[PDB]
Amino acid sequence: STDYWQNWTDGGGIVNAVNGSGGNYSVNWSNTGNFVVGKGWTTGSPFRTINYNAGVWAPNGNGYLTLAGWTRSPLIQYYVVDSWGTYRPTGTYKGTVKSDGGTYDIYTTTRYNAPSIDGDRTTFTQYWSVRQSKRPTGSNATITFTNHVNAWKSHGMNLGSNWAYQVMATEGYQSSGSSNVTVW
Ligand SMILES: O[C@@H]1[C@@H](O)[C@H](O[C@@H]2CO[C@@H](O[C@@H]3CO[C@@H](O[C@@H]4CO[C@@H](O)[C@H](O)[C@H]4O)[C@H](O)[C@H]3O)[C@H](O)[C@H]2O)OC[C@H]1O
Ligand SMILES: O[C@@H]1[C@@H](O)[C@H](O[C@@H]2CO[C@@H](O)[C@H](O)[C@H]2O)OC[C@H]1O
Ligand SMILES: [Zn+2]
Repeated sequence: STDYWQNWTDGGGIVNAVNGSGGNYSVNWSNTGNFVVGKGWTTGSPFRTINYNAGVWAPNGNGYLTLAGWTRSPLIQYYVVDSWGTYRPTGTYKGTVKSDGGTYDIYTTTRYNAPSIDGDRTTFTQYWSVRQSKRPTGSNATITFTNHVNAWKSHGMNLGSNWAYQVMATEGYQSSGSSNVTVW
């Protein structure tokens, strides 16, 4: 089951995150900076199948409903974005991957002098799978993460050997909204 609660805010606006029972959490946010809230696992796995149900997905502005995680060796942040608000994240286009009923575009981005799990000022690459259209929410959904890892790997996108957290997240920037998600 899930063993990790992520609740990070850069301190802008309100992020009211509720660590609920089991794999359940909610977030109600207002006029935020950057934040990431979610439930999953202390130690991520390239093999894991993440199940979730987003009972509420109501961003007003930039929010992502996304698998979010990190590796070290090297330091990489990765995403599998299923839904969003006013902004679909993109970057350097690498290809596509089909998984769990949808097609995702694959992208890489680079962050400079940015907060990471290794410091408040670091340089790192982000790997993305971004669904081509918003995934319906409210039903039980799967993300077969092995499919994304294999697709990324085949496009020369190597994850680090040391796996950090891995969560089904609400991430926001400069936005308001409400979400309710259960992860298992
Ligand atoms: O205000 C309302 C919110 O409280 C509500 O919260 C949602 C409650 O429904 C959630 O979806 C549940 C999650 O659990 C699923 O069962 C799993 C089935 O697979 C098993 O292996 C696993 O052990 C079970 O836990 C269940 O089928 C599903 O209905 C949802 O995630 C919450 O966000 O949302 C609606 C608001 O109006
Ligand atoms: O690019 C942004 C990242 O810089 C941000 O990283 C967060 C840094 O603080 C850590 O405690 C968090 O766990 C980590 O997610 O993530 C959001 C992204 O937009
Ligand atoms: Zn490919």
